[PDB]
Amino acid sequence: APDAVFGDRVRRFQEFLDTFTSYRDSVRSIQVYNSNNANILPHRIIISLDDLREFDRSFWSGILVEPAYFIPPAEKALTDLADSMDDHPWKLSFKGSFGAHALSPRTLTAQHLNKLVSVEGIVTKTSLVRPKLIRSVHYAAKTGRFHYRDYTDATTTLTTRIPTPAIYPTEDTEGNKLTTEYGYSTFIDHQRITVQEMPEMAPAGQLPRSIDVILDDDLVDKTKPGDRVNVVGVFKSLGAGGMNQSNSNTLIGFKTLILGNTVYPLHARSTGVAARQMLTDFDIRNINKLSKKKDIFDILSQSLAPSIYGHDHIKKAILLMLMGGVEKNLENGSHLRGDINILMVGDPSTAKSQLLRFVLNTASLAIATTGRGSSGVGLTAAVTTDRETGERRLEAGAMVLADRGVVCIDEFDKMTDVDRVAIHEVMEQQTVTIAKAGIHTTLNARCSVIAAANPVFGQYDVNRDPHQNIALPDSLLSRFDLLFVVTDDINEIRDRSISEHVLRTHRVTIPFLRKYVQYAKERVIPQLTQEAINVIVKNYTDLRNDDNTKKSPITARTLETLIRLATAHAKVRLSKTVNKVDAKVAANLLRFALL
Amino acid sequence: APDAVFGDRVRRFQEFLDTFTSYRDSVRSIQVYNSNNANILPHRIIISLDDLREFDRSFWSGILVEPAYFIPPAEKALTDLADSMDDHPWKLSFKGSFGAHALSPRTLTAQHLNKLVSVEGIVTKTSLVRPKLIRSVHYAAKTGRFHYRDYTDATTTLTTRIPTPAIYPTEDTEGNKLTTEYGYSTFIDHQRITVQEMPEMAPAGQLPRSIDVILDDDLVDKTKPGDRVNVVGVFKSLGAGGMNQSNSNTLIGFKTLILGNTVYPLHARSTGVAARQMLTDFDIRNINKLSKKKDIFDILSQSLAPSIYGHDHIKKAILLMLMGGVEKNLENGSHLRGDINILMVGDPSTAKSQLLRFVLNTASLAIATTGRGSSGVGLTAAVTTDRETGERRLEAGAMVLADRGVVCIDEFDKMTDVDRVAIHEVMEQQTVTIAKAGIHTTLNARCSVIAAANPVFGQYDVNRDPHQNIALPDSLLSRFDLLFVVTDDINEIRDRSISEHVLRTHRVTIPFLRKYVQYAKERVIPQLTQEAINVIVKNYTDLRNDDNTKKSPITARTLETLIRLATAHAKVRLSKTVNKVDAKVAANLLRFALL
Amino acid sequence: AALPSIQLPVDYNNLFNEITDFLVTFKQDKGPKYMAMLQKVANRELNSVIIDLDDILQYQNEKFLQGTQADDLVSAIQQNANHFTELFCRAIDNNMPLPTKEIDYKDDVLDVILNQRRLRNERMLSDRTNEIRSENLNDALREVVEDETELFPPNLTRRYFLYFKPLSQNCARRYRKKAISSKPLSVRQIKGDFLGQLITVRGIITRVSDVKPAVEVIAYTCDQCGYEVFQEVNSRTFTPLSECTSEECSQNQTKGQLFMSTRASKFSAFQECKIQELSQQVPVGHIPRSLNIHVNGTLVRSLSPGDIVDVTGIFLPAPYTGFKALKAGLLTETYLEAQFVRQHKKKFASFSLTSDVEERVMELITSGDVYNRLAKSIAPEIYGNLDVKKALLLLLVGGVDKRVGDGMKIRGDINVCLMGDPGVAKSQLLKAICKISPRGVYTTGKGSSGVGLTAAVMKDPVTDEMILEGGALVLADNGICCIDEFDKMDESDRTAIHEVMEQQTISISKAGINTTLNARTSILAAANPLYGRYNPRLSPLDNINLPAALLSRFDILFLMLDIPSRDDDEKLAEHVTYVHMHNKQPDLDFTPVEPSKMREYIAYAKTKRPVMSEAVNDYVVQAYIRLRQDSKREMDSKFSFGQATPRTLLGIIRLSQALAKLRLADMVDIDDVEEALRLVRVSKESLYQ
DNA sequence: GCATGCATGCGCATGCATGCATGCAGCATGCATGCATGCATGCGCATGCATGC
Ligand SMILES: Nc1ncnc2c1ncn2[C@@H]1O[C@H](COP(=O)(O)OP(=O)(O)O)[C@@H](O)[C@H]1O
Ligand SMILES: Nc1ncnc2c1ncn2[C@@H]1O[C@H](COP(=O)(O)OP(=O)(O)O)[C@@H](O)[C@H]1O
Ligand SMILES: Nc1ncnc2c1ncn2[C@@H]1O[C@H](COP(=O)(O)OP(=O)(O)O)[C@@H](O)[C@H]1O
Ligand SMILES: [Mg+2]
Ligand SMILES: [Mg+2]
Ligand SMILES: [Mg+2]
Ligand SMILES: [Zn+2]
Repeated sequence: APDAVFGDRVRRFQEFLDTFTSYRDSVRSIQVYNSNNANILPHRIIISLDDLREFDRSFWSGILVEPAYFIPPAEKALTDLADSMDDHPWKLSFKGSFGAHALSPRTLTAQHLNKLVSVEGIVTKTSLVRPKLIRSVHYAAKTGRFHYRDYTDATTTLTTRIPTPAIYPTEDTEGNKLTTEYGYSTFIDHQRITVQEMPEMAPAGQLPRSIDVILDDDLVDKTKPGDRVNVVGVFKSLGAGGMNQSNSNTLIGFKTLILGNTVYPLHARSTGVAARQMLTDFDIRNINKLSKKKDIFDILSQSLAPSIYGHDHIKKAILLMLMGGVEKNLENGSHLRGDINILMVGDPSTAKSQLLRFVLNTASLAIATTGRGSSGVGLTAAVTTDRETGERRLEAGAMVLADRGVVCIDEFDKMTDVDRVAIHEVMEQQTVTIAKAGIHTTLNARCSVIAAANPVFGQYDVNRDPHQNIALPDSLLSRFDLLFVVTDDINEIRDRSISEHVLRTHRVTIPFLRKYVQYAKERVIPQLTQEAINVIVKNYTDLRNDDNTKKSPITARTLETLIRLATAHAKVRLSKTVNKVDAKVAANLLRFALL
Repeated sequence: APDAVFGDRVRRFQEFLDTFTSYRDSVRSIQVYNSNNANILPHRIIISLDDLREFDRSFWSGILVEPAYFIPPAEKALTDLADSMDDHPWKLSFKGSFGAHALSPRTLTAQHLNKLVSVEGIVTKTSLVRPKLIRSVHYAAKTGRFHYRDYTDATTTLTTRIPTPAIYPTEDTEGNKLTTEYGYSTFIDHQRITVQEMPEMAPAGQLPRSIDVILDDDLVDKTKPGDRVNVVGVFKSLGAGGMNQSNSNTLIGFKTLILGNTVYPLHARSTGVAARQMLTDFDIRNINKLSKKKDIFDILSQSLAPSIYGHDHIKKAILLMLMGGVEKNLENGSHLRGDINILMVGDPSTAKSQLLRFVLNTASLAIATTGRGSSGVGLTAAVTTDRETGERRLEAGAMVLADRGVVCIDEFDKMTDVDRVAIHEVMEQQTVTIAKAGIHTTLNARCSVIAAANPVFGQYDVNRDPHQNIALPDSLLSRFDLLFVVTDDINEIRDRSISEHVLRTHRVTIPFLRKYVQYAKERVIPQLTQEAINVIVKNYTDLRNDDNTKKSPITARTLETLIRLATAHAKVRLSKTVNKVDAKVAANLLRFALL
Repeated sequence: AALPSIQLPVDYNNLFNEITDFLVTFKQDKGPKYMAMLQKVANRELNSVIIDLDDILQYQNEKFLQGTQADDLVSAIQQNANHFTELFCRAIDNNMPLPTKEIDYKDDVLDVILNQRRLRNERMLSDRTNEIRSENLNDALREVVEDETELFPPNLTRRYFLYFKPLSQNCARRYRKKAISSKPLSVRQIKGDFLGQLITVRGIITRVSDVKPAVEVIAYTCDQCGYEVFQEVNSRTFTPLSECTSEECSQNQTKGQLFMSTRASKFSAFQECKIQELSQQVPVGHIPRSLNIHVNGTLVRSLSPGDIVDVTGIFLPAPYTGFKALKAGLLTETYLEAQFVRQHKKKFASFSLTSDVEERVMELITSGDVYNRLAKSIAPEIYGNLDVKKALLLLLVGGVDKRVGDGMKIRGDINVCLMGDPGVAKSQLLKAICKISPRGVYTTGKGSSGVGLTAAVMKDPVTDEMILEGGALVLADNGICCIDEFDKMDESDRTAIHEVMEQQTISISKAGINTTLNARTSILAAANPLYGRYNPRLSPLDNINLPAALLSRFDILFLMLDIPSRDDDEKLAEHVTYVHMHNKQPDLDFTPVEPSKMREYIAYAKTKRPVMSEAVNDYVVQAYIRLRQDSKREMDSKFSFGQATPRTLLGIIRLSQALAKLRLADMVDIDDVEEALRLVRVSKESLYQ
């Protein structure tokens, strides 16, 4: 029956929604889109706990400490507002500062039960999305009428209710037989996941802690295992902890879990989640203005890792790798690569690792690896596992996670043949093939690679040809688009200058650079032009028919590399077509790298 | 949940109420009356089964044979129409022809269960009107909140429902104590009665059959024991006939009773229920026109019992008795009688019993009795009884039921002193006094009396004075307003005339006479006038100071009788004041009776 | 959720504040009325508090007329009376002043115990405060002191009862309100919707139960821990406790056995009464119904059988008590809880002089001619019969009882018999007298017989004891018994009236009863000659049926005959016809006095006790000698209803005393005896026409 | 080129969570019956009344 407190809380939340007007127009926009586009959007809105606190502190604390009494009124108020303002029920999600209610699975104790919490962790295992039966519909042959029934369980609402275990109807009230209508029944999705403490925050040498989460309807497939997730939900207890009946066992307690209502994936270094930013009109105006200056490439290249001295060409190459080219697919089904790869060989104090870590820190999706750190299955994802459902399947590895991203390899020359043969396929076909007992599949691994290695004799020697100093298979070298050789030669003036630069350090910004690269990579797709065609033809002919000794061989991969660099420079320019200037820049850079 | 067939039936009955336009205006009238006057009228109306049959035979049969599925829809439709038309739930009653579904307690069998029935019978015993608890309200001291709870049982709904035996609350949900609010709770009345087959129809020498009935709310006190009643309701079965549990006993069957929804009292001869007719505008016009003629008294007098010959003065006296006088009550609390009393003594073939039976048949409320048929308590209601509740009280007798009516007594002289002394008080003070063990009360007995008696010597003798011929107490003879003596003397011409009249018989209407009497007795109350005062004074003085031998003595009762007769004649005239003509008619009739 | 909540337009804190302000502020048109009442209560000169709603209405209107807001406490109390009792009790307890008189050996044990309890309360409070301060761990100190200590609740320290009384029609009419609580109703009209309200019922009592103790709180004492345990009870039955519930025994492993202590308990004086409908309220052709009333506290013994009263009360329900098989849902039984009683006719015993009565009585006596003025005022619509009206008035006033010592007694009441021809308004006069009397009973011949008179043995429902229920004679004790159709009574009844009119008592010796009843009542009888009209050709004693001794024992005997006379018949006819044409008497030079003032004057007169002296004694003895000498000759000629006897002298004495009392004098005078002899002589005038 | 040592995959034993039945014993509960209680019933006696003589 109606309740006075319930009505008062409903009216108070209605006043809150009246004073704050953003959510009203958000709901109107959702309905407008769903009407116009018939894809359909769900009925859910996000509210600000900070605004709630500023408006009504008592109501704020009520939601925070006793959600079971304060949320359903708000949901009803939102539903009423939507149904009034239009020409399913709606749902709420919470953002803002949770204060002492932001915890981790280790610091989550019984004193938080029945309270709204926000946990952070790493998803360890997801469950299979199964439908749940809500309403059943039946048809009677003898009478030509349709009957129906409804079902519910304990986890569908916050407040406890008296169980009503209705049975599945097979007969009519009079004894007639019934026929089920699968097409007219109603089903809802359902999933369960587990969250664990992050590995970079849990104490070392101690076993981890974990907590279960239940998701329903439209929050059912928002994450994958191995992800960093922040979940805001209601910590709840269910059933009776062996109290009912004798149940002599006293070891077990009360089952607990979180009826999650908000899930957010978080980005982190060497993690499978791509970082994305929201672009404002101010950002777009600034980027578009900056596009028109001639030395844009120079300023952008210099912006990277300003703490390091020189290496201007290497910085340019890294920027080109970050921007990337374009990949082509033909109606036949053939695939043409569009990524770039970089290898650095140098003297043992040339900031190779510093640049590599900078790329790891700045790239939107990058994964870091060392020579012998990961071996065998860890790179190709060729591991096979199984659940208790009995089926075996695969769980992704380094390069598989690195799809559409970057892979940093440090101490490259320490690898082995068994995995260099594997990485050949990744660099060229951009694909991984697995054939084990009961598994025969093919996984996309479109990623770029940057690697560093040391010369055989400790220091690069000019008295010997490049082969004796590098000592890597020519087939492998052919796959790397760019190779650089860097040596430190003692010189009074250079040493002086590097000294002042380093002392200065020991006593365009990166976020804007990231926004720039995101927009450029997402929006612009240039095409080839006859001018560039001719320039690249001439340059490739000359390189293939010159006698100079080069640091790397020459194949058609070099021509494709010219194409990719020209396209990437055009992408930097944000022009819709490649140009003679871009072709010349690519040719100059490759010539410098080879000579 | 909503039901398609339920909605369809609601729509159909809505169409019925739309096509018939009397019930809508009736509901409007009820609501208008209640709003204007705030006494309150109940939310109920009556429907015509004949109209239902003419409109939709299917719905007609549905209501007649399966009320449990067809009535609640109609009730909901009526409630919806009322709530729509207005600027509690409403209820329905049935009138019309029930065909085979009009039964009696003897002919009511199990094959009629769950079907709407109409039974006729005599009420044998009612129950004490008790309140029933519906909604309870409570107050919490520690919090200042008002809580409530609802209750229900099996008899408040036609369709079976799953029991929900909610307990009476004494604590709050948190453990606080609770206080009850009797003024804010809600209670409903409830009565139970028993109906039995009439004695004019039951088999003789055979025990009778009876059936229970339950009444609720506004139908709770519409009858008393001894009435002839017609009840229309639903014949239902309740509980389980010992089926549940073992219940080795098999003799008992299913409890049954009627959820009465319409009750009607019926008038019958020698019964305590008065007869009343509805007056139409045509009736009023005709009666008012007739009143204006000069011989109206003669016409009405001749209308009575036209099959009998002569006795014009007796017919006039009977009419005056029917119309009656006026009774006066003083501020001191004194009471002055206003009834009339008639006695006839005559030869044993003068149609005395015929006139007695005619007045029995035509009077609105009359009770018939013979000399020795009723004796002792049977006349004064001096019997005492008691239920199982422990309380003793009285049950009415002949004269007590005859209140505001007429009592016919045949073979008057056969009575005894034990009850002549009792009837003295009824005829003069018009009250009955009882004083038994634990009872001391007084019952109003304002009734009029007509009686007939025989002479002592078989035939009236003219050679002796009236004392020897009548031989009844002078005090008793004083109480009778009019006394007539009738003798049959042989005469050739009179015998001839009566012969033709009787042979004619052997080979204004009463209903209109009844309507006339009802209107006259209800509407007009005349007042005394100085002319009549003077005429009555003169006539009473003359009678008291005349020496002629009379059949009866002279007291102030004669003066009061003169006043009463004058007032009754004015009532017949439909005038607001007594007049000289009425006074002279009264005096002339009294003189004829006495001489 | 289960047990939802609802919102109502009622706030109790505002009402409680208003109650406090009203109790401390009200002034009638001296200090506050209720504060003075509370001072008396504390000083132990009162036991009951009466809250009148006219005062509350006046307070509310006074607050309104000068602007400030006030709530409708009147409507709130009217609709939910049962809840405001506790509010008022607490408001009063918060303000009760201290006693100004010490407690002595002549005080009630109840007050002694209450004082001891209050002092003990103060002792624990002070001890706890001292102990807590000693620890060195003032509002906080006080609060912890109350929190950590046990006390005797206020209900076990109260000593007074509280009652409400309804809103007067006059006050409601003057203030333009509708006094619901003071609209009389019959048991017929009281339905379920009236439950929980304060209502007024008009009815006639029929049965009252004896006063018995009803327990409200039982008290036990634990010898182990020395605690006192109090158990509430509000049901028709309860269960006694067995083991202690105090804190010490609760925590300990060995618990003590409770015992019962009657003196410490909380008892209430309880009666139950049955009220019945009046004749004029019953619809046509129906039987009157009844209703149940409960009386608690100091309001007991205020109702007696035969009283026509207006009772104010709260209407409350009670659990069902009929057969199970006829139960359909939550059926309930109802009763009324009494708060105020108003009699329709004030008893003489309750008389007390006062300004209001004094002014009316002095006005009447100043008007003069009290004797005839009152005599003509009995049944003023009946013509003539002045002498019998005077005799009836003297019967109403009564004589003087005399206590002669040695266990003997002389009656002081007057007995009257009217014997007359049919149609002379004897029954009218009988009914008028029975109505005017404050305890008048009316009876007619065969209607009442046997146990109808005297009493019968029955079993009380309320209590489980046998009792005797009285008849008309016992119901009319200290009053008038009017008998119609006297000569038609049975021999046993005639013997009953014989013995009553002889020595004011009734002796019964039958199976299961051997006792005597007190019947201090006067007799007014009516009778009719044996042959209808009186026959002058036969002797008076053969013209009547009743025994000559029974006739003789009457103080006054009147003979009323109907002799036609063309002159007086005109006057009688004019009188009667005028009475019918109007509803009032014809005389304009005389204004009748209403029954209320008549009862007032008679009650005042009954307080006197005149005495007799030597000159009047000599006159009386001479008159008695003459009368006794004369009567013997008349009796010899068989022309007298009876010979003169000492009862005649006693009747003359009683009539003289009654006339003196009516004159309101301590001294008797010769004129009184003159009038008495005139009356006793004219008693038989019609026999000499 | 040639010999060793490490990783790596294959194969073999075994423990261990789920899920079910069956004989058994324990514990709430219906059921036989033991009863007081309050009530109505008929069952004769005393007798007031009406009748015949
Ligand atoms: N060109 C440079 N400018 C500034 N600092 C440098 C440069 N080259 C080397 N360093 C410094 O020398 C250190 C080299 O560390 P590391 O990167 O591990 O060496 P390498 O990359 O040669 O293995 C870094 O801490 C860096 O600060
Ligand atoms: N005045 C009359 N006119 C016509 N028929 C009469 C008259 N008087 C008597 N009778 C007939 O004689 C019969 C008398 O029957 P009843 O009334 O029992 O006799 P009574 O009333 O004299 O004891 C009736 O059936 C009636 O038809
Ligand atoms: N003196 C009188 N004045 C007025 N009315 C009278 C008088 N005597 C008799 N009556 C009328 O006559 C009727 C007599 O009835 P009741 O009181 O029973 O006397 P009784 O028993 O002598 O007949 C009454 O209704 C009364 O109104
Ligand atoms: Mg390094
Ligand atoms: Mg007859
Ligand atoms: Mg009389
Ligand atoms: Zn104890």
